[PDB]
Amino acid sequence: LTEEEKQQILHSEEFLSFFDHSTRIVERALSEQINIKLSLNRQFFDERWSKHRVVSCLDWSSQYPELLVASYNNNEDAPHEPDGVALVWNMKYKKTTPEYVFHCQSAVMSATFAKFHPNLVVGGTYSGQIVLWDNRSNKRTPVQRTPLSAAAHTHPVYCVNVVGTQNAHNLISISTDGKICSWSLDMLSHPQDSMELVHKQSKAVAVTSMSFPVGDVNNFVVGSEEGSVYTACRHGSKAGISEMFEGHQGPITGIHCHAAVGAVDFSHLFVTSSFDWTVKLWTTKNNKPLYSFEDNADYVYDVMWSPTHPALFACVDGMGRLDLWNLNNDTEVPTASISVEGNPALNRVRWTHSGREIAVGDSEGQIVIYDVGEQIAVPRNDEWARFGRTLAEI
Amino acid sequence: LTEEEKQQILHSEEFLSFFDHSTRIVERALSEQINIKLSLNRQFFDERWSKHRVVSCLDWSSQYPELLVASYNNNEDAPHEPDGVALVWNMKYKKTTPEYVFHCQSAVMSATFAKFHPNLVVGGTYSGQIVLWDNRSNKRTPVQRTPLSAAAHTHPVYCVNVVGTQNAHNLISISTDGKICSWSLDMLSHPQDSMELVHKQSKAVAVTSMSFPVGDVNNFVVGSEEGSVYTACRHGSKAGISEMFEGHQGPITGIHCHAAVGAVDFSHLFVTSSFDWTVKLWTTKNNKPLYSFEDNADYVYDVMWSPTHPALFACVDGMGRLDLWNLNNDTEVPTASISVEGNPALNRVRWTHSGREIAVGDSEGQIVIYDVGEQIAVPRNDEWARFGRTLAEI
Amino acid sequence: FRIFSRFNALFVRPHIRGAIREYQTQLIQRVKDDIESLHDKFKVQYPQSQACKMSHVRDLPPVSGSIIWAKQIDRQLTAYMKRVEDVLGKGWENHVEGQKLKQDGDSFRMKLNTQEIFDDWARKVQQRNLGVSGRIFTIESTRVRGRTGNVLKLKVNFLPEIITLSKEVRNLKWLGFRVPLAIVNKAHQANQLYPFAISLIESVRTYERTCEKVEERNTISLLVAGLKKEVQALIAEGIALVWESYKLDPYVQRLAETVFNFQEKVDDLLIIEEKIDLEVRSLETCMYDHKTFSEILNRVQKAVDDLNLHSYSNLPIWVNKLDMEIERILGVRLQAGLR
Amino acid sequence: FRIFSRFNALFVRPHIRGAIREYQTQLIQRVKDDIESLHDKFKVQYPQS
Amino acid sequence: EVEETLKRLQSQKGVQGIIVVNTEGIPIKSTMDNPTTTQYASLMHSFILKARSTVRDIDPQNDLTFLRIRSKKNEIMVAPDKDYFLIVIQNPT
Amino acid sequence: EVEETLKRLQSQKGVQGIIVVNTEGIPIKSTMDNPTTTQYASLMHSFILKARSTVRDIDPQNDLTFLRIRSKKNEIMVAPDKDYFLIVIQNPT
Repeated sequence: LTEEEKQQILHSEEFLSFFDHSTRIVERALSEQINIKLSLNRQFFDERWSKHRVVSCLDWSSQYPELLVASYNNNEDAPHEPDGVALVWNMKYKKTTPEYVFHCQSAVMSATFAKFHPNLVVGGTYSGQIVLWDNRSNKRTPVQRTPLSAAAHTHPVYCVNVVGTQNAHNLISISTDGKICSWSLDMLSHPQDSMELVHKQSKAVAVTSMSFPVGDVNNFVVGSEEGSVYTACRHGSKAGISEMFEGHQGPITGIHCHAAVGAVDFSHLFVTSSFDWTVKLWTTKNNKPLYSFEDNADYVYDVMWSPTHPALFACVDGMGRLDLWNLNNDTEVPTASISVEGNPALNRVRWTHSGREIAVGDSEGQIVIYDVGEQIAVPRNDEWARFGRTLAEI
Repeated sequence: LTEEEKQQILHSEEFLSFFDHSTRIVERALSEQINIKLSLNRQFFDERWSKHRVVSCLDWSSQYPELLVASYNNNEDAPHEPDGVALVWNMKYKKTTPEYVFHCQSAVMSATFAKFHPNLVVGGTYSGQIVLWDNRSNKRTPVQRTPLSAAAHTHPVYCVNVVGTQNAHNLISISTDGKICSWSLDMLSHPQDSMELVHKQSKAVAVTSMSFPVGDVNNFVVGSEEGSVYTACRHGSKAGISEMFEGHQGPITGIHCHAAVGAVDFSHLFVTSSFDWTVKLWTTKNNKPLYSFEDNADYVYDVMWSPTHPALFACVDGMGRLDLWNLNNDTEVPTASISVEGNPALNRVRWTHSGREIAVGDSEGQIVIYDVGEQIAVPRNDEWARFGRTLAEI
Repeated sequence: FRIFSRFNALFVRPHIRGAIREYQTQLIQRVKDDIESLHDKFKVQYPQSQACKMSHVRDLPPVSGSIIWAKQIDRQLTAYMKRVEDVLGKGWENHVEGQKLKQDGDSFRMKLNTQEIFDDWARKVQQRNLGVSGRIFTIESTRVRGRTGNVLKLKVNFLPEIITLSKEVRNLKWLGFRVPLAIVNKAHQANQLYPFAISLIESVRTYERTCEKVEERNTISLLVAGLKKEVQALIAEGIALVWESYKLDPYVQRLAETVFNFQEKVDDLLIIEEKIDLEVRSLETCMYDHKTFSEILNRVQKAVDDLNLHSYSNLPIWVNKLDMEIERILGVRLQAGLR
Repeated sequence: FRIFSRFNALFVRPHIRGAIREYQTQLIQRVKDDIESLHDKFKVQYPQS
Repeated sequence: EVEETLKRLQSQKGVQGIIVVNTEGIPIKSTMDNPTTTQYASLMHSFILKARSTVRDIDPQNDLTFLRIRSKKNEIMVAPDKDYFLIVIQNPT
Repeated sequence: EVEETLKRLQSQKGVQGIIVVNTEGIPIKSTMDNPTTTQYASLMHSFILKARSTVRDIDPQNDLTFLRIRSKKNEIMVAPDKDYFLIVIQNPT
C-alpha cells in the first residue's frame, strides 16, 4: 500500500532467499556480448538582426552545451533599426535563424549565460546597465534592468558573469571605469556589494578584460586598457589590485586563466592578449611574461584556453585567420591556423565547454563554427607532463 | 487452419535477414548462464566442412579483429559435392560450427579479407579466377568472378592482396605463371593493370608467394618456386623485376616482410621459409641472407612476423610442430615450441592482428588458435635496441 | 654442435682439441644415429608420404616433387657431412669411426640418386608423344546414360594435363636437368597456347550449360533462338580452323564475350519469364474484379515492354501466344463468373 | 627569425660566422621589402583602417 | 533452405524440438507431436505480442528482437522481427 | 545488507543502484522517476503474471527467475523471487 510498511518488511529478516536470487542473477548476467585538422563545422549568420552589427562576445551554457549567446553591438546602418541585439544559437539542430532573438534599447556588447537559472540570459550594454533576459517570457525587451546610478555601473561594461555554487551565486560585473559589483541573480534593483578598483593613491584602472581562475572566486586577474595586467581579490581585506605587471605597450584585448584540471595545477598561469599581437603565456606568480609570441602585422582580439587541453589555446587575428598554439607540440609556429573567407576582422573566440569545438566571432556578424581534429583536440596523460617540462625550459 | 500459406511462405525464401540474425544470435544463446610459453586455447575442426581437408589459405580481418577466412581445394573424398570450400570463423562465443560458409566451383587456393570494405571477402582459386563474396548477404555462390582471359589470370593464383587505404585501395593478385594484375573492389570483371612479370631474357618468374613492406605501396617483393627471391616494383619508373637475390637452394614457400613498427625502421627485413627447414632472413639492401634457420630438414612452410614484437615470428613445419622464434634472446634455438596432437601435417600459420595469439592451419582441417606468453608477447624499446644491435652482429 | 659454434677460437691450439677428441666417438655415434633416422624417414616413399600430397596442393607435380625432395635430402646430408668436417677438423675419416661414417653416407647418397627418375620420365614423355596439334576443338559421339540416342557432345581438342608436362619441364630446367629440344619446343608451345585453350573450354562449357538450362524451359527457347543462332554461326566459323593460326586470339575473345552476353541474357529472360508465369498463374485464380485484373494486365504489359526495349529476339509470336493463353484463362474465369 | 635562432650561439665560431649572412644578404634584402609590404598597410589606412 | 536450417539449429545443442514458424502463431509443423508444438507456439505468439506491446509502451518505436526464458525446468527461445517466431525446448542448463 | 546490494548492483553497466518492485505494482525502492517506473512496474507485473500462467499451463512445477527483455536501446533484467521482483536496466553491450 503506502510507503511505510515496506520499511518494516525490508527490515524483516526473510530476505536470505531474495539476496541469494539477486546474487545468482547478477553473477549470471555479468557476461555481456554484442549481438552482431581545422574544419569549418557550421555557420550562424542572421540577416534581420546581423546586417553589419559586428560580434562582441560569445558564451556557452554549462547546463546546455548546445547553446551559444551572441552579442551584436554597433548600429550604424539605420538609427531606426534595433541598436543592440542578443542572439542565442543552438547546436543540436541546424537552422538558418537563431533559436531565440532578444533586443536591448542600448547596444548590447557583453553577454553570458546564467548558471543558477538555466532559462535566463544576462548581458552588459554600452550605457552600462546590466540587462536581463528571461527566456520564459515572450517579450524581446529586457526583463530586469539595473538603474543608471553611481552605485551601479554608469560606464560601458565588458565583463559580466555568474559564479559560485548552485546555492551561492554572485553576478560579478566590471565596467571601463574600474568599478566591480556583485548582484543576486534574482534581485538586481540594488548593488549588493560594490567598490571601484584602484591601485596606489590616485590611479584608476581602465578595465577591459577579466577572467576568474577555475575554482577560485575570491581572487582573480583583470585586464586593463592601459596594457598592464593586474590581479585582484574579489573579497577580503586586500580587495583590490594586488599585482603590477609590465604586460605590453598595447591595450589588452582579452585575458583568461588556465582552463584545465586533472594533473599538476596550472591555474596560476594565464593568457593575455594585447593590441600589438603579443600573447603572453604567463603565470600570476611571476612578474615577467614567460613568452611573447610575435608575428604578423595585425594583432589579436581574444585568447581562450582549451577546456580540456592544458596546452592548446586559440587566438584571434584581424585579417581573418584563426590559429591554434599547442605549446607542447611547438612554441614558435601555430599548431593549426586557417583563414576564414573574406578576410574579416574576427572579434571573439569561445571554446565549447566540451572542448571538441571552437566558435569564432566576425566583423560582419556571420558566426563561424569551427571543428578541430581529434589528435589536436584531446590531450593525453603525458600531455600534462610535457607541458610542465616545456614550462620548466625557461 | 492454414495448410498451404505456411507451406508457401516456407517455400518462399525471404529468410535472408531471418537466417542471418538467427545464426548470429543462436550461437550467442549457446551460453550457459543457468541460475541453477605456449598453451592451447581454442581448437577448431568443422566435421562437415573440414573432414579430411587441407587448409588452403588463412587470413585475419583488420576491420573486425575476430574474423578468419579459411580456404580448401577440391575434395578427393567426393568430387560430386562442392569442391572449393571457404570457411569463415569467429570468436564472439565458443561454437563448433563456423560463422559462415562459402563455395567456389573451382578449388580455392588463397583468400583474404578486403581493406576497402569491412565485409567483402576475396579469394583466389585453382583456375586463376579471383572470387568475390559478400559476408552480409547469405549466399553460397561467388558474388563476382573475373573473366578467364589471357589478359586476366589463367594459371592458379596463390596470393591475393588489397593495397592502399580505404579510399585509395587496390586489389593486387599474382598468378603462379607470373602475371601481376590490379583490380578494384567495386568491379571485378576487368584487370585495371596487367603485366607478365619477367626477370631477364623475357623468361617469367614462377611466383609462389608475395610480400610487401609494411606501410608501403608499390615496390613489391615476390618469392619463386625456382628458389629465388625477387623485388618487383609495381609501377615505379619501370615495372618488372628490380632485384635478383641469391635466395635458397630449395623452393621458397613462405615469404613475409617485417611488420612491427617502433622507434626503429625494420620494414626492410625479409624472411623466407624455404623447403629445407631453412627460414632465410635478410634485408632488401643486402643480396645475401643474413641468417639461416636450421634445426631439422624437410619443409618448414611459412614464416610470419609478429605484428607487435620486432624480433619475434612464427614458422610451422610439415613434420607437425610449431616453433616460436625470437631473435632478441636466441639465434640458434627456438624460444618456444609446441606440436599439435597426433603430429598432423601442419600446413600454415597466420599471426593475428595486434598479436598475443597465433592461428595454425593443418592438412586435416583442424585449425588451432592459441595465445603466447605474456612475458614474451609484449615488446619494449629494449627489444628494438637489442634487435638493432643483433642485426649488426654480422 | 651449436655449443661448439659458440666457442671456436683456439681450435688451432691443440689444447681444447683434447676435449673435442674425448667426446669424438660420442659425436660420431650421435651423428650416425641422426643420419640413420633421416634415412628411415627417407625410406617412407614420396607417394607414401604427405609430401607428395602437399606438393600436389602446392602445384608441384609428383615426379618433380619426388626429384626435388630427394635433391633436398641429399643437400641436407651434404650439409651434415661438411658441418661434421668443420667441427671435428680435417681428416676425421682417418678414424675408423670416421671412415665407417663416410662409407655409410656415400652408400646412402648412392641410394639417394635422382637422375634415373628424370631419365625414366623423359623416356615416358617421348614414348607417349604428347601433342595438341589438330583441330581447334573436337566433336565426338557418346551415348550418355538416360537417353537412347547417341549424343554428339562437343569437346575441345586440348588435353588439360599437357600444362602439367610444361610446368614439369619449367621446373626441370632450373633444376639442372636437360630434356630433349623437341620436348622443350612442345612444352613451350603448350604453355603459350594454354590460355587460349582454357578460355575456349570454359566458354564452351558455360555455353553448353546455359543452353541446356534454356531447353529445360521450352517456353523460352523460341525467344532465345536468335542468340543461339549467332552462337552456332560463331561455332561454325571457328570449327573449320586448324588448331594453330593467327586469328585464334580474336576469335576466342569474341566467342567468349558472345557466350557471356548470351548467358546473361538467358538468365535475365529466365527470371522475367518466371515472374510473368507467376503473375499469369496468380491471375488464373484471381478473384472476379475488373480492377485487380487491370493491374495484373498492366504489370504483364510493363514486363512485355521491358523485354521489348531490351531489343531481344523473336518477340511478336511469343506475345501472340501469351495473348492466346491469357485469353483462354480469361474465358475460363468469365465462364466461372457468368455461371 | 627562428631559423637562425636555432644558431644563436653558433655563429660565434670563426667559420660559422663566415658561413652566415655572407650567403643570405639577398634574403636580408628580401626581408626588407617584406617590411616594405608590411608598411604598405600603414601607407593608406588612417580613417578607413 | 529449410531442412539444413532446422538440422543446424537442432544439432548445436541436441535440442529436443524446433520448428520454423514464419506465420503469426498456429504453426502446422511438428517436431515431436502436433498439439504440444502448435498450441504452445500459439501461446508463445500471444505472449510475445503482449511483450511487444509492453516494450512499445515505454517508447512506441522500440521492438522486441530477442527473447529468452530460462526457468528451473525449461529454456524457451524466440527471436521475432516481423513474423519469424522461433521456438526452442531445452533443459534449464 | 541493503547498502551492499545497492553498491553491487550499481556496479553493473547502466544500472543506478537497485530497484525492486512488489506484487502491488509499485517499486519498493526509489531510484529513478517515480511515475514512469510505477507504470512500467505495473506493466512488468502484468506480463510476468501472464507468463507465469502460460508456463503453469504446461509446466505446473516451474518457477520464473530469468527473462531477457532486450531491445535496440537497452536490456531489462526482470527477476521475481516470490514477491520482490528484481528489475535491472542494462545496456545491450
